[PDB]
Amino acid sequence: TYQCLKGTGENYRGNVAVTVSGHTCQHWSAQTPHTHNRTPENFPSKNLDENYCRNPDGKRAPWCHTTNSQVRWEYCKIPSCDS
Repeated sequence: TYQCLKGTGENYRGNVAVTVSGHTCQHWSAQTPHTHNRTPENFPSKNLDENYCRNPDGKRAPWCHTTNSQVRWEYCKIPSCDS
C-alpha cells in the first residue's frame, strides 16, 4: 500500500482486509465464523466496510476477525506516515 495508518486507523482508508498474520479477515457483516458484536449495524460510525481492517471496538490499531477457529480477532499491520 502507498496509503498509511492513522494510528488507531478506524476509517483510515480501507485497503488491507487481511490480519497482520496470514489470517483472512472475516467480513464485518458476517456473523460467521465468529459471532461478533462489531458489525456495521453496531459500529456504523467506524465504517465496517466489507472485511477491511477497521477499528470499531477501539483498539490501538486496526483489527478484524479471523476466518480461523485457531484465533478470534487479530491486529493488522498498516504502514504509517506518522512515524
